[PDB]
Amino acid sequence: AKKSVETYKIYIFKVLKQVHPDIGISSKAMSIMNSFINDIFEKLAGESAKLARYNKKPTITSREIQTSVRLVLPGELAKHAVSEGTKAVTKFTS
Amino acid sequence: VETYKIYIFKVLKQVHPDIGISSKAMSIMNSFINDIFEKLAGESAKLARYNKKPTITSREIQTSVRLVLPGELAKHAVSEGTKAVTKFTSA
Amino acid sequence: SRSSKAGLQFPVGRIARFLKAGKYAERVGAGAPVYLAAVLEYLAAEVLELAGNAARDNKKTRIVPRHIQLAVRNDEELSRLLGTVTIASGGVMPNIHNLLL
Amino acid sequence: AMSRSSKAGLQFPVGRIARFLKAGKYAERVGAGAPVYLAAVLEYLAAEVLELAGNAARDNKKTRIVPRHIQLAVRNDEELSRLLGTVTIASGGVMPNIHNLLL
Amino acid sequence: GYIQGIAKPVIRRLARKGGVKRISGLIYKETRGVLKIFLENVIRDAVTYTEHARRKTVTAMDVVYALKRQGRTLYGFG
Amino acid sequence: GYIQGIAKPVIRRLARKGGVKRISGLIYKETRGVLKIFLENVIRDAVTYTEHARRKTVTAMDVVYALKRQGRTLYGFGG
Amino acid sequence: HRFRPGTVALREIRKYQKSTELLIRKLPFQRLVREIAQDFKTDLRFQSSAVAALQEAAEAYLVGLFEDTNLCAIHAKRVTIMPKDIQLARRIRGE
Amino acid sequence: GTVALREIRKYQKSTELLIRKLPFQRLVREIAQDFKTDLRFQSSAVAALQEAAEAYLVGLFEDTNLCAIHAKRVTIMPKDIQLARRIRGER
DNA sequence: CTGGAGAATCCCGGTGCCGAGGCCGCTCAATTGGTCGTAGACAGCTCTAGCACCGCTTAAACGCACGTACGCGCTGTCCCCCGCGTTTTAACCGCCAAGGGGATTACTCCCTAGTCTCCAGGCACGTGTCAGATATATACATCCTGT
DNA sequence: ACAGGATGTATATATCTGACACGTGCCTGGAGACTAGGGAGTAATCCCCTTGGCGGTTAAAACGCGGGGGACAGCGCGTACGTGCGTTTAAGCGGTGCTAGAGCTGTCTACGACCAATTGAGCGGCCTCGGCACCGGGATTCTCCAG
Repeated sequence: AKKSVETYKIYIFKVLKQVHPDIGISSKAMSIMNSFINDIFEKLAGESAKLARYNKKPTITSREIQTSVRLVLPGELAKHAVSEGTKAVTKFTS
Repeated sequence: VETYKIYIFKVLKQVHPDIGISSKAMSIMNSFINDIFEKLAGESAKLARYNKKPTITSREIQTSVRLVLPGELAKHAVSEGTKAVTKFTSA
Repeated sequence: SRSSKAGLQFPVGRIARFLKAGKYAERVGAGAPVYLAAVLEYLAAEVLELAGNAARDNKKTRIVPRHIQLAVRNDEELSRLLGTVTIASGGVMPNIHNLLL
Repeated sequence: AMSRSSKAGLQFPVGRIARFLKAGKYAERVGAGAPVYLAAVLEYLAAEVLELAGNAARDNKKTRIVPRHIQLAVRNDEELSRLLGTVTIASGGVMPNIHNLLL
Repeated sequence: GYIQGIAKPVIRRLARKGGVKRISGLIYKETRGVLKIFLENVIRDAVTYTEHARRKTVTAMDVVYALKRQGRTLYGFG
Repeated sequence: GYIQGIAKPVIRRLARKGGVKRISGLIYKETRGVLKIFLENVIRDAVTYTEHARRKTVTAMDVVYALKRQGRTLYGFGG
Repeated sequence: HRFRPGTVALREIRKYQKSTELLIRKLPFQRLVREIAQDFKTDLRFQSSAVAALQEAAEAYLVGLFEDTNLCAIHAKRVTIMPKDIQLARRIRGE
Repeated sequence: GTVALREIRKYQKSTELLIRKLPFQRLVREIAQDFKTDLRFQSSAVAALQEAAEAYLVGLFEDTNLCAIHAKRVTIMPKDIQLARRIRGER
């Protein structure tokens, strides 16, 4: 057996089949999308950590993630991402 | 509010005995020290994270210095760090 | 599962574990991983939808790095987000200056 | 009770730097050698910048370091300029640079 | 708008500080446009930082952090 | 050194990729100089990363991190 | 009358490269900053140090932009900078 | 000057690498020989280096072409590359 | 400018490859249920510092005259790179073989987290003044116009 | 190219001045000693993959010979931008006045770290076959040049 590297390939494939019913995706494109997701996640987590450090709060809540999303993603992407996150949290807490 | 003003003043009196430093220059030096320390600490955190080790030793700081400071600054800083750690361990 | 509750397709639990293990903060809220997963899902859906449109414009049914490069560069806000990013084996945008012709 | 700064021979706060490393959560554990090394590096950089600024001040026959002198010290030395290429210094002005063809 | 308050001689002095020797008549509009874009970006980031901290007073540290985001670090303001 | 091994038609094809209609005869030297400088920077960072881990084999992750340092993030090679 | 070939331009270049104080008028710049911040969040109050920091950043950015524009304009064998010079300097920088 | 435009279209339409693999590998190994002797490169590492170098060179040539067109010329020249590097802040 | 005409281009159809998509173990991580400690939500207080107005000075913006320098178009010339045919070089594919080094496992143990004690270095705050600016009083280097 | 004059630029003095160096008080985090527990270090072992080699093609770089277009220097004219100079006009200074929210403290609860038990979601491997890279072959479009 060999040690495994945890990646988002399954979830990216699920999303692709959700938006485009028939279009597949090659290995290189999947790797590019996985690296893109990892980089965006790292940027958002880093900005949330800096925002928590600046105000001395040790906790990362949905509010820090929302502020980090507004900081990093520009314009309409930020607005849509904030709306999606708010909808997800609202559905989750119920 | 904790800043490096006293230590910066001590270093300045160590290098240039007869020259003082104004408040604006002291604030600039304090911000520069904070920024360099933040850069080095962040690079050492990334180095520890990539190799999965949870400990920051002198080796991580040395590699971070070599990655951040350029050229002769990196070489002299590495020499100074090794000298200080060597003196500290034996005393 | 939390992903089933929030309706997301992304691994909320895995993102929470990444936030905890990465030592980004000493504590993590219960709502933060859900929000982060929703944002990641939205971004991935946007880029994959654009890439799929580009692929269908090229009479193909398999996304390739060229299609993702075209989708990223043609879209404005994504290009602004990925300005410095280099996509391996992605080629360049077709661009010939007016004076050259 | 000799402080760790005295043991290392430095002048910078080794203990304070260790506290900053631990509190910032840069890593789960911080070695005992890291704060001394970091204090030495910071002290060397501060000494270099202050020495260059003091030389600039003595060039202008001023005995007090001001932001203009720090700006001159940073932008003259090549390596420090490379390290601080994008850094803006308040009230520091700019370097004198007039192109040949404009004369 | 209030952007017109930036008079011509101010831009002339700024350019002379940058080494320029002659300035065309159409530069002035473009300089105001670029200045407005830069200020808009920095102030938007500062306002996001402030709204995060539940304050209505944009402080110097918020502007310093907003500049540090753009890779244009400012020294001498904490 | 071996930097001269980069053939001139390769530089011509690279320039044509960027949308250039004519190339002066002296471009083929400045391009080699700039390429060598960039490679030297990236390889220096990658070699430092590798020496930190004690390995003697420079992996793809080291080069990707080195590029990410210079603000030239690379997708499609992991990380 | 007197010397008018452009000598005063060089004299101003020397004088303003030697100086360090702020150049942009403080009150109009404060009005501009408040107007820009009006859109993003209504009824904002600025600390004076924040306005000063914004002014310093704007001055540094404009000085850098004009240095690059001067390089571009001299590159084209001209002396007088033109809007296309600024547009090129911004396009190359990749802001 | 038509074949130039034909090549521009053909090469902007393509995705594969243009730098010869073996000479570039020799160059990379020779450069790394100075920093650390007796190194062994993974094939994927050399591929990543080659892709980064190609992307950087293509970007530099795009900016150089912009500078050359700005001066009402078509033949890019070394001064164009030097200016494009100076403005970018890389030099 | 206007039609051959040749080279590059795309459209269509057949071939064969091999990488994408699915299914089978099974493992370790996601989840549930408590338990406990505390960071944070919320209310309340104090007063620092930001906003607004008013009157006076005058530094600096603004409008205008003007003339000179510099931008831009046009011309002529030569040189240097593009196109292309040919020869020579070595990149590259395909296979083989070695062994150096990366990836785990196991044990030991040395070092660092956590805790209690103690107190002195570090920060806030009164204090004096000496290194900073400032305007008048000459001395000196530099550009303009004419010779 | 030289010289006289007008003009910025610099040197030297008293004259004031508040930012900085200095001294005093209080406190919390740094240093030390103790404990334990697990990450680091070292050694061993396996085998995976990277370097080196060989050999034959054969893609393709190197070289070279036209020649054409375009880089560049030169020429001129046109106009607009820099430099005064008189005339506003708000910036800047201070002083007052009000109060919004910065900043802090104090409770007390809802929320997250943390322990274990449980089990299935995801990951590796192992497959199969259809989308696509490729290759002719023919129809279509573009560049070029004699007419």
